[PDB]
Formats: sequence, C-alpha cells, structure tokens
Amino acid sequence: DKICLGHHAVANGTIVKTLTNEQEEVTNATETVESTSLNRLCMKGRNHKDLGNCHPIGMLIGTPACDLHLTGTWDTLIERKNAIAYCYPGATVNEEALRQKIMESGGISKINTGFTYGSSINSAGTTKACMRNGGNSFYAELKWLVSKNKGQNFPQTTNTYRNADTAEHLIMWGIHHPSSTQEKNDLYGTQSLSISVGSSTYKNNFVPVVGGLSRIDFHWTLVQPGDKITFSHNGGLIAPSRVSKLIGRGLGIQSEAPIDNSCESKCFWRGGSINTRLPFQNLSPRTVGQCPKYVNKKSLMLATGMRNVPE
Amino acid sequence: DKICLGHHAVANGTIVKTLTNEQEEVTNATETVESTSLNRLCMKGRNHKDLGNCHPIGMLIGTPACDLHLTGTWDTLIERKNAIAYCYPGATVNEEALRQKIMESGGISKINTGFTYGSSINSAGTTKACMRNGGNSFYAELKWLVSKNKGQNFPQTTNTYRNADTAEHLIMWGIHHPSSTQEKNDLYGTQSLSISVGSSTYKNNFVPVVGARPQVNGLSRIDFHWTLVQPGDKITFSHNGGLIAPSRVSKLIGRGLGIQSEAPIDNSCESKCFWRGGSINTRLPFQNLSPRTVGQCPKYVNKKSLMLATGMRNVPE
Amino acid sequence: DPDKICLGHHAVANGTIVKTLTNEQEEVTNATETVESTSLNRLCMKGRNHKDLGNCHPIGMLIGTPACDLHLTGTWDTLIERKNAIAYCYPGATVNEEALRQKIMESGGISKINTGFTYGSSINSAGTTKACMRNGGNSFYAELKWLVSKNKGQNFPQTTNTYRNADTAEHLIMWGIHHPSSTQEKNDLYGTQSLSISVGSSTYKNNFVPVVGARPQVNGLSRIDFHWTLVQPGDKITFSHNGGLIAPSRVSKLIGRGLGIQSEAPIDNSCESKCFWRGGSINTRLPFQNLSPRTVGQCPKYVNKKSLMLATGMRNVPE
Amino acid sequence: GLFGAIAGFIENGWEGMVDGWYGFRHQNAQGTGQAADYKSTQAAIDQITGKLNRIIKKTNTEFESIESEFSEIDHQIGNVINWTKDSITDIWTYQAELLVAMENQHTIDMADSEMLNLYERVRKQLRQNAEEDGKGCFEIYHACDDSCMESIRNNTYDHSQYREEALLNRLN
Amino acid sequence: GLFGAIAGFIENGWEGMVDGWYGFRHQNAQGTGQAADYKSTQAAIDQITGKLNRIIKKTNTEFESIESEFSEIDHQIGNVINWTKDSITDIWTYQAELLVAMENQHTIDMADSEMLNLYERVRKQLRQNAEEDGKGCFEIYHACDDSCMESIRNNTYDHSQYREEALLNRLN
Amino acid sequence: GLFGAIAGFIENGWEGMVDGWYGFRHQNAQGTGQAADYKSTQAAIDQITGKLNRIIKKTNTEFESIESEFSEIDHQIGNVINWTKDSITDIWTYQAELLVAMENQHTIDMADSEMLNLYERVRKQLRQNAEEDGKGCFEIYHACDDSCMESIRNNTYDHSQYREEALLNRLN
Ligand SMILES: *[C@@H]1O[C@H](CO)[C@@H](O[C@@H]2O[C@H](CO)[C@@H](O)[C@H](O)[C@H]2NC(C)=O)[C@H](O)[C@H]1NC(C)=O
Ligand SMILES: *[C@@H]1O[C@H](CO)[C@@H](O)[C@H](O)[C@H]1NC(C)=O
Ligand SMILES: *[C@@H]1O[C@H](CO)[C@@H](O)[C@H](O)[C@H]1NC(C)=O
Ligand SMILES: *[C@@H]1O[C@H](CO)[C@@H](O)[C@H](O)[C@H]1NC(C)=O
Ligand SMILES: *[C@@H]1O[C@H](CO)[C@@H](O)[C@H](O)[C@H]1NC(C)=O
Ligand SMILES: *[C@@H]1O[C@H](CO)[C@@H](O)[C@H](O)[C@H]1NC(C)=O
Ligand SMILES: [Ca+2]
Repeated sequence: DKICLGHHAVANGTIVKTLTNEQEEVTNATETVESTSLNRLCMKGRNHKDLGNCHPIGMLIGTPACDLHLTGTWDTLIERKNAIAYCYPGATVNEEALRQKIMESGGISKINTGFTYGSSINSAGTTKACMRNGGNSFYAELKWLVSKNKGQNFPQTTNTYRNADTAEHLIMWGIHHPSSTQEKNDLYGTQSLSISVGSSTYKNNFVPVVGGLSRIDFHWTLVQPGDKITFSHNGGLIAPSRVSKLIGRGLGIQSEAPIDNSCESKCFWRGGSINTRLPFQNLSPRTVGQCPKYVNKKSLMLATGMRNVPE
Repeated sequence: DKICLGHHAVANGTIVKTLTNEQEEVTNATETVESTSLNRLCMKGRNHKDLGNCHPIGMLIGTPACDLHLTGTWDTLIERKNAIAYCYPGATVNEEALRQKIMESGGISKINTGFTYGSSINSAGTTKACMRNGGNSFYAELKWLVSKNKGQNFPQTTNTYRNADTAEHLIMWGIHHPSSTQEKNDLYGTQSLSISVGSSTYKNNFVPVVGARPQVNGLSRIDFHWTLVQPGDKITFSHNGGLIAPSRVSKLIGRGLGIQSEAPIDNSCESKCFWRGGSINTRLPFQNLSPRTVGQCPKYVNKKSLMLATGMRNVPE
Repeated sequence: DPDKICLGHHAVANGTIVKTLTNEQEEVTNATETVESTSLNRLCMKGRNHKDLGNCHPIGMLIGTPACDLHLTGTWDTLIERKNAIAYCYPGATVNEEALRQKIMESGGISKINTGFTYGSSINSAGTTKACMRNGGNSFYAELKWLVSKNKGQNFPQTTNTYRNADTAEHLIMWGIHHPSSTQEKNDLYGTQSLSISVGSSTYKNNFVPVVGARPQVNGLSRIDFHWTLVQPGDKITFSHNGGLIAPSRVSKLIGRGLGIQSEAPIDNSCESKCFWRGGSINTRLPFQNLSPRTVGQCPKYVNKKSLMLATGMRNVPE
Repeated sequence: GLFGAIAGFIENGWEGMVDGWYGFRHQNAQGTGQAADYKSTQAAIDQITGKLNRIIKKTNTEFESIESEFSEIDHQIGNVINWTKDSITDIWTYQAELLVAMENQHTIDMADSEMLNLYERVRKQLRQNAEEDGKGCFEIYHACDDSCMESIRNNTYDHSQYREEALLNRLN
Repeated sequence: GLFGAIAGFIENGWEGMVDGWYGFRHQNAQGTGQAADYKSTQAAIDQITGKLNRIIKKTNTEFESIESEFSEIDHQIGNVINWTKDSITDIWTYQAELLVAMENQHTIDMADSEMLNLYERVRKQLRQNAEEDGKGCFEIYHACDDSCMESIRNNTYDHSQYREEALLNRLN
Repeated sequence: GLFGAIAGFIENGWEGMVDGWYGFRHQNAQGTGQAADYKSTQAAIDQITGKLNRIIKKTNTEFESIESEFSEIDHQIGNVINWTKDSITDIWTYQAELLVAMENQHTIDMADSEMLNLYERVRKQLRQNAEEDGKGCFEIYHACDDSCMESIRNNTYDHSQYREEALLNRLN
C-alpha cells in the first residue's frame, strides 16, 4: 500500500522572470504594466467644466469666446487645443504661470473694482476685433480708456482697488502700445504717458511706446486680503472693471478627447483616461491626477502560482 | 522519556506588515519613521548667526535692525519670519534671488566704494523712518544725495568703483521716487533727472517717478537694484539727482547652511537636520514631519509608522 | 566497522568579503565588482565621426566668428566643446544663450544657406572693425553684416528684407541689434531719425527699438544684442528697419541629431566608448559608476560608493 | 528549487488535480484515488492574495501639469523637466523590474515550501509504519483501506494501532 | 511558514522561556527541566542586529533649501519643485514600505530556520535511540537522566552508549 | 545558514575539490576517494550566471547635458538641479547597496539549499541501508565497493538488493 504527495499543474503555463531565470514557467501570472487607454475623459463623479473654445486666461479678462465661463465652480477644468484667450492682439506677461494658476483652481468668482472716471475720459471704447452680439465690443472685464474729445490730453487719474475679502484676488490690466504717433495723440494727447501700478506686494511702471491693428500686452498680480492696489495713469491703461477670485482647488486637464459621464477615473493624459488598478503604465510620461507610474516596459508578469511541471 | 524543542513567546505581541500579510504578529518591533521633533535649533559646534529681526537684504544696505549683521563669517545662517529689510518705504528688484545668495553664503565682508561728492551735494541726508541712536538716520551702506541749497539743480555727477579684489563684489544702489513735485524740486532741482549705471557686463538707465502709486503715511519710496562687479572691472554711476549711492560694496564669503525657522536657538545640542519647526536628531532612516528640510536628513515619507520586526512570529498559548 | 559516504562542498584558502542583509563581513568563495572606478582620461572616439571645435564656441559657428571659420559647416554624430571657447570677437550677448548652445550641441551638423539680401546705394554693408581680426586685417562676423549709412550723418533709408524658407527642413536665423554708445555715434551711422526695427513671420513676431546708451561698453564699444528664431519650411521672415539692425547674409539649418560633449580632456581614436564626462570617458559593462554624477550618453548610473562586491559563490568555510 | 520538492523530488505536477494546489494519490487493495489538501492549498493562495493586495495598488498623491500640451515651454526649464522625468522613469522602471523578479522568486519557493511542509507532516504522522520512496510517496507496511487513507489526509492516523503489524513487515 | 517549525509543527511558543529565543523542555524519571540554547538564540539576534546596523541610518548628503518658508516663489519653477519633491517622496515611501516588508518576511523566516536547524541537529544526535512525535518533541527509548539530557543540549551525546537498550525498547 | 548545511552540519569545505562545487567522499574496505557532483554544481552556477546576466546591464535611456561645464548656469535653476541630482544619487546608491546585499544573501542561501538537496537525495536513495552521522555522512551498513559507491553518486543505487544484509548489521 502507498500514499503519494503531489501538486497541481496545467497544460499551458505562463512565462515569468525571476532573479535567476529569464524564462521561468508558472501555473498562472498577471500583468502589472497597463498598456490600454480609454480614448475619452472619464468625468463620472466630477463637477467638471469643459472650456471648449475658451482659453483659461480668456475667462479672467473676458473674451467673447469665454462669456459662458466668466464665473462658476468645478473640481476639474478641461482646456482644449487652439482655445482663444485674445480677441484684440495681445500677450500676457507670465502667460504660462497665470494659465496653470487658473487650471489649479476650483472656480472663479468676479468682484467689481468700482473704478470711476472723469467727464473727459471715454471708458466705453470698443473695437471690431472683439465682436459680441453681432456688434463692436471689448473684453468684458476690462475698459479701454481714451480722451473723450479727440486730440486732448488724457487727465492724470488715480484708481485704487482694495481687497475687502478674506482671500486673495487676482487683478489684470492691459497697456496699449499705439502703432503710430497719430493714433497716440488722437487717443491720449501729446503729453508724456506714465502708467504706475502699486500695492504692498507689487510695484511697477509702464511707459507706452510707438511702433494692421496694434498690441495690448496684459499684466497681472495677486492682491492680499486688506491690501490696496493703485493705478496712476494719464493714458495707455486698459483698466479692469472686475477682479477675479480663484476658489479652492481642482484638476486641470489638457486634452482633445471627448467627455464621458459614464466612466470614472483619477488619472488623465493628452489622449484620455487611464483608470487601471495596476501599479505601472507604459502609455505616457505626461499625466495628471492620481496615476500609475510610467515605466519603459511593454509587459511585466507577476507570478500567481507555483512552477508548472507538466508531463 | 521526552526532549521537546521550542521557542519563546510574549503576552504583549506587536503587529507588522510582511510581503504576504498586513497583520503579522511578532515578539518585538522597532519604528523606522520618525514622528517627533525638538522645537529648537540645535546649534552646538556651529559658528552660527541668528539674524532675528534682520532680513538678509538688510545686511547689504544697512537697515537699523541689521547693524549687528553687516559683516561676519558663519557656517549656518538663520532667517526669521517677518524680518525687516527696509526702514524707508521701498523694495528691491530681483529680491528673492538676492536673499537666496545671502542665505547660501558663509559670511559677508564690506569694501569701501571711496565715492566722493562735489561741494554742492549734501551726502548726509537722513529721515525719521530710519531711526538710530534716538536720531534721524539712513541706510548705513548707502547715502541719500541731495542739493545743499533747497531748490538748486543737483550737479551732473559721476562715480566709478573699481574692483581691486580677485573675487566678484555685490554692489547695490537705490533710486528715489519722490511723492510730490515739491519734494523732487527741493532736493534735486527742476531739471529732468537721468540716472545711468554701467560696467563691462551691466547697463541700465533709471528715471525717478514723481507721484509713485504705492505710499504710506505721506511718504515717497526708494527702490533698490543690484549687480555683480567682476574682478578688475569698473562700474560707473552717472547721475544728476535721485541716486541713492553705495558707501560700501559686499563680498559673500564661501558657503554656509541657510535655515528659515521660527524655533529658538539652543547651543547645548548638536544637529545636522533642520526644518521650519526645529531640529531632527533621530537615527531613524525616514521621517514624516515635513518634506521641507535642510542639511543631512532622514528621507520624507507619506507614512505615520512603519514597524521593522526585530523578532520571530509570536505564537501565544 | 561500517562503510561510509560523505557529502561536502568546495572551499578556497583566501575568500573575498561581501555585504549581505545581515552581515557586513561575510566571506564567500568568489565575488565580482558592480561599481566602475576607472576612467580613461581621454575622449574615446574610435567609431565616431567627431568634430573637435577647439577654440570655437558653438554659437560662434552660427554667426561666423574668426575662430569658427573652419567649423562654419559640416556633418557629425559627436561635437566636442572646449574650455575658454570664443563665441564673440566684437563684444556681444545672445538672448537665450544657453538654449541656443544646447540646440547646436544636440544637432548632427550644420549647413549654411544664403539669405540673399541686397541693399541700396545709400547703405554701407561691408564695414569692418579691428575687434574681429581675420587673416591679419580688420573683419566682421562672416554670417552677419553691420549696416550703416553710406554718407556719415545722413539718415538710414527705410529698407525691407525678406527671406523665404525654400527647404523642407527648418532654418535658424540670427541678427544683431546695435544700441549706440552716444547720440554722436547714432547720428554718424543711422542719422537723426527715430529708429525702429521690425521682424515678422507666422512663427515669430517681435519689434526692436534701438536706444542710445542702453547696453554696456566693452573697451568703449557698444555691446550687440544677438537674437534668434526658427523659420519653418515654406514660410517667410521679413526684416523691416531704418538703422540699427545687423542683418544676416546667411542662415543655418540643424542636420538631424548628435551628442554634445563638454570636456577639456585630450582626444584619442585608439579607445572606444558610449558614455562621456568632463574628465574623460567611461567604457564599462557594470551597472554602476562613481566617476561623476554629470555624464552624457548611455551611461551606468552614478552611485556614491567606492566598491560593491556581488557574490558569485557560496560561503567560504576554509580548513 | 530551494526546498527540493516542486521541480525536485516530486517528478512532475498533476493536471488531473483541479480542486486544489496540493494533495494525495493513494493505492491499496480497494483500488486507487485522489484528494486535495485544503490547508496547504489555502495557505499558498492566501499568501499570493496578500502579495497581490500590496502590489496591485497606486499612490494617492495628486500630481499636476508642469508641461503645457498646447504651447511652447522655456527651453531651459523644459530640458530640466525632461531630464528629471527620465531619471524618475528609469528609477521606477528599475524598481518595477526588481519588485516582480524578487516577488516571483519568493512565490515559487514559497509554494515549493508548502509542498515540503505537507510531505513532512505526513512523514511524522506515519512514523515507523512507512518508508520514503524518494519520489514523494510513502510505502505503508500494513493494509491501509480507504478509511485508513482518509485518516492520513484528515491528520488522525494513529501509528500505534498499526505499529506491531508494520515493524514485522519492514523487518521480514 | 517557509521552514515549518514556528507557527508550524511546533504548536506554540513558551512564555516561560525568558532567557533565550530557542530551547528545550524534558521529562524523565527525576522530573522535568528547561534550558535555552545559546548558539541558536545568538545566531538569530546577531542577524537581526545586522539588519538594524544597515537600516537605521541616513545619508550624509547635505541638502540646501530650494523652497522659501517666508516669501513667495516663482509659480512655474515652484510647480516643477512640487512635482519633483512629490515624485521623490513617492519613490522613498515605496522603497521604505518594500524594504520593511521584505526584511520582516526574511526575519520571520530566518527565525523559523534556526528553530528547524536546532531540531535537525538534535534528531541526528539521537540517531536510532529516539523517534519524532510530530510536535517538536523526541521520544527517547531509554533512561535519559539530567546528565544525559545535558549531553543532548551541549552536543556530547554518544548514541553508541544507549543503542542496544533503545533498539530493544523500540521493537518491543 | 538558512538550510543548515553549508556553515552548518557540514563542518567545513574541501579545498582539494577543484573540479566542482559539491561532491562526495567515500570510505570502503578498498580505501577512500573523492568525486564532484555535476548536476548540483551546475544548478548553483546556472543560477549565479542568471543573476549576473540580469545585473551586469545598463538602461538604453540616453541622457543629455542640462548643466553647462564651461559657463555659469542660472542661480535658482542650478539649486533645483543640484537638489534633484543629489536626491537621485541618494536613491541609486540606496538601490545599489540594497540590490547587492539582497542578492548576496540569496546566493549563499541558494548554494546552501543545493547542498541540502543533494544530501536529501542521497538520504532517500539509501533508505534503510544507512544512518546519518550528523556531519553530512551516511554510514552504510553493508559492504559497498567502488562500483557500489559510484551507483550512489550516479543515482542508480538499488536499496532492495542490499536491504537484508544492511538490516541485520543495523540490529546487531
Ligand atoms: C506647492 O505645494 C505647497 C504645499 O502643498 C503649496 O502651498 C500650500 O498651498 C495651499 C493652497 O493650495 C495653502 O492653503 C497652504 O497654506 C500652502 N502650504 C504651504 C506649506 O505653503 C503651494 O501652493 C504649491 N506651489 C505651487 C506653485 O502651486
Ligand atoms: C489566473 O490569473 C488570471 C488573471 O491573469 C485570472 O483571470 C484567473 O482567474 C486565475 N486563475 C485562477 C484563480 O485559477
Ligand atoms: C525588544 O523590545 C525591548 C522592550 O520590550 C526593547 O528594549 C528592545 O530594544 C527591543 N529589541 C530590539 C533589537 O530592538
Ligand atoms: C569569479 O567569477 C568571475 C565571473 O563573475 C570569473 O570570471 C572569475 O574567474 C572568478 N574568480 C576566480 C578566482 O575563479
Ligand atoms: C522634451 O521631450 C519631448 C519628447 O520626449 C520633446 O518633444 C521635447 O522637445 C523635449 N524638450 C526639450 C527642451 O528638448
Ligand atoms: C551646484 O553644485 C556645484 C558643485 O557640484 C557648485 O559648484 C555650484 O555652485 C552649485 N550651483 C549653485 C547654483 O549653487
Ligand atoms: Ca501647484
């Protein structure tokens, strides 16, 4: 009589790597590197905002493209390719820092600056470049200040905004650099133009320069609770009508992929979502959110069983 | 007759994690993540400087709070919260890069500029904002230059500092931006003001701005600028009103450990690891106090505790 | 009385010490090093089409400094920069200097394409300076032209110069902006008119105003702000100006990819390698290396350890 | 392997064994049979489950964009970002390779050990009533019916019962 | 566990053994005893001490500040620094978790192996004068007084001295 | 060691065995001799070659210069680069130290296990014809000439032909 001890096996086993052996056969194994991506942004459980044609900077200054996105709250913000920040030609100083700061936020609210100007200032100047409601308009949160009577000197004006909130506010402004000397004199007169912005945490001076629409370069800063920021100008300033408060935190995603409210994900990239449970990932080094780690590896099989010894 | 083999056990076992079990009981275990800190800067065996009320930039321009910190050597420099850099209203361009350079240093030495001025210039301008010894004073390393006669035009002046040293020197200066046109005329005169600063490696031009936007208690402001004068090179200040000119230039000596912290000094303990809240003296390899430390430290980890087993499996009963 | 058979293992008189998880002084029969400690202190260029720049600086080869006359064009897979390399003969500074140097060092060759700018009779283009000496006489940057008025004092004419990218590969274009030392100098070269220089295209768009006394004076000479950008295939770049521009006579294209090696150590075609550093070269099969943390190529990882011995044998239990 | 049983003194596995990882095959006068051992099987599965619970997991650290997808980044800071990202990736690629190679080696030897621990508790149960054949079997020197074979598997085989009969057959 | 002794064929540990990690308990005519094995106890402790010497340790690399506690920093380079630091923190947190888990596994299994190696040493000493009961004990088939027991512990037991007597008692 | 053989019950290695890692020494009436075991020697060597193939290797990732050797980099960027380079070096130095310490521990324990495996293989072959002396030898209780010794070394020794003679010698 006999009793024999033994172990199971399978006909078709799986190859794994060990410390010792490249080609070790085992009864079962499982993948640790995810290779597939969903070609969409999985937005289930997320109060998201798809900006579409609106560029994040554009919702602070207020281009026509961003009229639906001037305020709101979100936990996720999606930026698309070729989104419009500027109707009238321009460039923001520290463009990328401002974009990323907006794309880290979980909302925007707008606060009136309350700025008032004398009778010799026309504040309602528009342009055919910023079209809204099939008519000439301008950036919704700014005002182009000009001399009311064409040719006259713009008066030395002082406008000061105080932050009365318990949170910091983001304030923007433009500086019109005229194209020719004729335009400069028609808009602001023949005087020396001197624009001066200043607070506790910020101070700068801007002198417009001469030399087919012209430029408007944008600037920005944060204004801390209880602090004032003061604009001293005599022509050239594109003054704010409202300031912005960035509310809480959120996840900025840059992707052309469509939104799907049926799937959930915590990790995103340019080409969509990566909602695997696996620890590793070979799809992209550029991701955001809570992600598996990128590895230069096609497959990596963890063994879930003994050696397979068939016969 | 029996002889039985066996192992020890304890009543009070301790839980650890293994490759295959989250809740494995063992006879003994030791912690690997440090959770506690000394609320003290352990400065034994260090030639240290506690700046206290003095901001690093204040050491170069000579603010009243920084009078004890104008020269020296150190291997460790402690900066504090809300430290003063300016007695008179103003700021420095490229401010944070300057503070970083000073906190990287192991000392400051001061060399005279040797700047002389013509008889129509009063170089001893003071103000009640920079009080010192119960009397109106000014930034100790700079001079507020004004006209001797109230109203007269400030003369077209030139000043050249040459670097005789074999290492680079840090030269600072200021530009006065007056409050009213009355001030601008009383000190510098009615002429248009040009200030020019030029070397082999630097050039810029400055124009005072009368009626500056940011003010406090009916006062003007004074903005500081800086650059490095290379060995042998000359730097020339051309000005006719509004320059705040350097009496001395600075030389940063070697290297030291900059610390930003709130905690008080203790000369009785050593330490090689520092953070906002104090010193970390643990022998443990990991740490969960802060991701922001300096010196030779245990690595930060997102873990309250991680127990290393120092004993066998605990099998009671 | 009874016979017997005994099991056993080999051993050696002197074993080697290695470190294990539990023992710092564990003796084994044999072991092998995993951290490379020896460097061949010469640049190993056996299987490499190399270019030793010598005195030439990479930026110098785009603008055409006298030091970079030999290296104005060519192809390579490896480019060797040296210490104290000359970029500028006439005092100058390039915007994004380090970026432009890295692009030239990442490339595998440069070829130069004529921009073909012509200028009117009232413009003097072929003016030279003694700061850039060439062949024992006064010269200038070969790939640039200092434009001034023909007659001293007279105003510089409003000139337009356009370059179209005729190639399928993108071209790199450079130009200077002269900010005069004095009003006297401005008038002598460009006249009394207020100066303005415009550069425009699809890719790049920027405007430059020359100003009196804006830049430093190295030996009494005004320092030139060099700028640069890329013209895409098919696209035009338009220089519109009226005095102050130092315009290109030639453009550059970056041929493919290559390996930049900054190293003052001597060259040697006897030795071969795939990994380099300032001190020399690192030829090794080992996974780790303690010569330098700043290497280039396909390199072993840098560790702060002299030696790490990997056991290739059992415990040595000698007799 | 390390413990000498699986791909060792056991010549091969049993494809017919589908209700367990380790088990018994007997033969006596009544015929033959097969049965899976629950505890040794479950001991090996539980350790692999625990191994999977640790490894099939990601960090809950929220990362954000430092490279714009739709615009140019500064050439200086971009080369720093790329070099950093590539350095991190080489570390994780290395760390993942080593993790799985190490875990795989341990898994194999761990399963090898549970086979041996099953074999060893049987040897000690049988005591002087059987002898090892070198192939994983125990030749039992007494009549051991289906109820006797059950008690070896159930861990209630009393060696005292069959000791006298067995010692005589072994000596002969 | 891997070697099958601790939390294996030895049912449990002894709270009363407070002068050693491993040891003996015996029964004979005289009465009972207990003693610890010094060598095996020390072999385990020495190996654990080795781990603590390697692990409880930091690097001597001097890191300087790249983040201001009291002033603002450039937002773009601040984001790169946050990304780099959080990436490094994820690496070290993973390395710590793995290290301790891998060492805890090896500690527990090393302890188990020393227990088995002691048992195996004692089995070979006793040779044919005793048999294994499956619980970590050896039933000795002769009178073994305290001097005899001590000889098993101190490794001086000659099997020749009791072989004839023991083989008679075993065969019965 | 883990498996109790090398630096365990085997008291020392044999410096004279130059043609293999593991082997046999015999003693019979005709004399004594020595021979290496090929199969267990290659088992150990093949596993070490496997470690070397995996470890003596470099990543195909090509790295480019971010710091300039011959000119001054920006102050704030350099600090970030320096902090990140020292952090990466600390990670790799730790990984390198851990890799080799872990690998060395496994190598010597693996080699130990191969010794035990050969010993257990021989133990099960000889069956009841021999007894363990506790030092890696088996005392064979019958006459075993040079070709009988070779059958043990060649794994073709049939216990049953010598079983009657051996059992008589063991009881007497
Ligand atoms: C880098 O990370 C730090 C720490 O997470 C950020 O600073 C915190 O920001 C939150 C708001 O998101 C504040 O409520 C905390 O008070 C800040 N903590 C500290 C210790 O400063 C910082 O904002 C991040 N940097 C950037 C550029 O986004
Ligand atoms: C083997 O692993 C696969 C996943 O790779 C799984 O689907 C399957 O259920 C496993 N087999 C079992 C548990 O028998
Ligand atoms: C074990 O625990 C004791 C206290 O019960 C402690 O003093 C000792 O340091 C621990 N052992 C080790 C090796 O850490
Ligand atoms: C040790 O092993 C290496 C390979 O790792 C081998 O080349 C060398 O000859 C061995 N050393 C000795 C002394 O045999
Ligand atoms: C960074 O890497 C990406 C792809 O690997 C590449 O497109 C980009 O040009 C790189 N950045 C720099 C500055 O070379
Ligand atoms: C970075 O480290 C090097 C030495 O490794 C040192 O010379 C240099 O000053 C450091 N860079 C900065 C910006 O401090
Ligand atoms: Ca952030």
